[PDB]
Amino acid sequence: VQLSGEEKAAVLALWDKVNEEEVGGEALGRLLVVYPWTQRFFDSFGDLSNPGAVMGNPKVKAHGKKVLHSFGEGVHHLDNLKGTFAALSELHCDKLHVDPENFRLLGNVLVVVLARHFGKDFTPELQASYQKVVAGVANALAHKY
Amino acid sequence: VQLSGEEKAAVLALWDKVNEEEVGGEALGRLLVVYPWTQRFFDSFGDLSNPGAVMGNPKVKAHGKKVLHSFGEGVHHLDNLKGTFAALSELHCDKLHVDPENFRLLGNVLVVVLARHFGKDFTPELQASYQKVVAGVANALAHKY
Amino acid sequence: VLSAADKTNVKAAWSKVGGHAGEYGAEALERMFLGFPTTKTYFPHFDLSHGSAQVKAHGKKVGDALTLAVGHLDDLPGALSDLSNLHAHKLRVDPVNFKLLSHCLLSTLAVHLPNDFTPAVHASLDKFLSSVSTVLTSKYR
Amino acid sequence: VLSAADKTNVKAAWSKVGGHAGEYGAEALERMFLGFPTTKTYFPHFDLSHGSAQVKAHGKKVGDALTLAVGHLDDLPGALSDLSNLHAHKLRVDPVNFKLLSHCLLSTLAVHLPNDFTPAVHASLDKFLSSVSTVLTSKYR
Ligand code: HEM
Ligand code: HEM
Ligand code: HEM
Ligand code: HEM
Repeated sequence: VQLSGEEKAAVLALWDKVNEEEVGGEALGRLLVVYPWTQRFFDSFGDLSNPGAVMGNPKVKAHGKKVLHSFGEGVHHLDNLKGTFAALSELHCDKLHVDPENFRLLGNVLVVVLARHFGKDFTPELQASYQKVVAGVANALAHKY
Repeated sequence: VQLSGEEKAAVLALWDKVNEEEVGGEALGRLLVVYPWTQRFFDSFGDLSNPGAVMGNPKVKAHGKKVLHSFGEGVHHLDNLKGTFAALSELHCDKLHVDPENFRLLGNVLVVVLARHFGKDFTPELQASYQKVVAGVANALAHKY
Repeated sequence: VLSAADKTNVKAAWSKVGGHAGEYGAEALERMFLGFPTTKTYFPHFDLSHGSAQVKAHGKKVGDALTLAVGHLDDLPGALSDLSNLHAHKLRVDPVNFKLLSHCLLSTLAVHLPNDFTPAVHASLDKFLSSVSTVLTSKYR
Repeated sequence: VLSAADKTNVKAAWSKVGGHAGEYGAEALERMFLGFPTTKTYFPHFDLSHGSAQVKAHGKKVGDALTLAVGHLDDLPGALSDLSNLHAHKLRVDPVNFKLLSHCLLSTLAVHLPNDFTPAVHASLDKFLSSVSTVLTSKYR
């Protein structure tokens, strides 16, 4: 993705403050609640009936953490998104058969969660840069489809 | 895009039979009728009120021909889609501000038109290859967004 | 299926499909599995090979449900209630896949009814298939 | 806005928005123009700079229309009829842009009401905004 130097610096500064466990668990949980067809891929996590069961599920928190860690890698490798996500693209296409539209959905949920956590500090300009990042990750994950 | 040698050959053979004027005019016309928000970009073509006015409009036929010619270039340059469409991607993003979702829509309309023109010769296997082509062109046009 | 003019076009077009609804349903499924391999995931218990008996039988069920729908354009949610529960609550079908099946059905109609598949009719059908898709995914909403 | 439980969540959440509906509408527009530059195309006659008076005034109009909608959840098409014609027939707004505005409004609510923006409420709001979007684009169908 193409950010100005000022934009990149603001993106990186916010990431310093991101708790990958709290944010990641909340982001995956909301995806599963707001877009319930996504629960199909996570049957092995057990009880995903209602919002309470999803948000408190230890497997949802642990996997959400892994997803955010991987996002974090993208944020620190903005020049080589395709290379950073090549292996994960293969897994998601070849093995899991996830439609790419869902990568966009998770990206937008992550932005909503960042907005919830950072409030007024998550300015319209900062969201605009994060939208770039999110789209770049989605495109990199879709590359082997 | 990645087609087998057999797939590429069948794609190319069908293209030999494509009348870019008839197919192109019909494809653009149907896009304008079936998805009427697309008419916003073509205000300068004049009367686009009803199906009759769209399908018989000389500017719609002339522009449809140009679009198909450009598709034809992609079909003969399947290894370098991004390079083939770089200039057109810039025009569509920077100057025209067309949402990329519409490139997918036009691609699918073109497939429906090919199906109408070739009937039983447009087999499920041949459509499958054309779906690849269509997605590859859409992705190449979206690259500078 | 929505405006009076669209209901008229849809009823008229489906009259031309007639007794071939099952055959077209089967062909549309075949075009979908080949063109969009992600969709095969919902059918692990099927033989998905060309000419497969299970795809034939299932295509007939799809064609019959569409034929039902055309007869109940003023109350699609009522007529298609059992199917909403199945696709959205039991099967959890990703909504994107309805757009893919719709495209493949339109493709199949173009092949078989080229003279009847006019721009006006294509537009009405698109709206009809979108209305059916909305109903089948309405439990998500 | 659909199921009884969703209507209850939407009415309750909008009560917390209260008199800030106009301000949030303006902010959501700002987030949209910056995050998704393709949308600026519909507003050539506006000053689009930060703090612009025209964006403020238009955000108020958007907030009021949403407040209307929440009061008429059982008849959205009736309550929002004038707006369908405007957006779909006169302005020809690309349907994708409604999904973008919805995301920006959800983002703006998260910023201002973090304790009230629970997973259950987020899901109901999403459905509500999708229902409004469908109505505003229904002339395309
Ligand atoms: C922002 C986009 C996404 C990122 C960065 C991401 C990241 C990851 C990572 C890091 C893993 C672990 C792979 C490993 O163990 O080596 C994984 C696995 C997985 N992902 Fe994603 N993912 C994304 C989107 C999605 C979406 C939208 C779905 C919904 C279908 C999904 C479904 C899965 C499933 C089912 C697994 C396997 C978990 C298991 O072990 O059972 N992913 N993903
Ligand atoms: C398969 C995807 C597409 C291809 C291959 C394509 C191709 C082209 C070509 C070859 C031109 C002529 C550029 C020149 O004169 O140098 C053009 C222009 C244009 N395109 Fe596209 N296009 C595509 C999609 C779209 C879509 C979906 C829209 C709908 C918004 C659109 C809107 C326009 C407009 C408004 C022009 C300018 C025509 C004029 O001179 O007034 N294009 N495109
Ligand atoms: C126009 C849209 C659709 C219609 C009218 C339709 C119709 C039907 C009907 C009538 C059945 C019941 C068959 C029975 O009772 O044995 C069924 C089942 C089923 N459908 Fe759909 N369907 C549609 C879309 C989809 C899509 C897009 C998918 C996924 C890609 C899908 C996947 C399934 C599956 C997995 C079953 C169960 C099959 C079995 O186990 O025998 N359907 N559908
Ligand atoms: C939740 C969805 C939306 C709602 C509730 C809404 C509401 C409204 C209202 C109430 C007006 C009338 C203002 C007046 O009468 O002066 C209006 C006008 C307008 N809307 Fe929307 N709108 C929505 C989505 C959109 C989107 C997505 C776009 C395009 C990106 C858009 C573009 C416009 C434009 C260009 C006008 C005319 C503005 C002017 O010339 O003053 N709207 N909208």
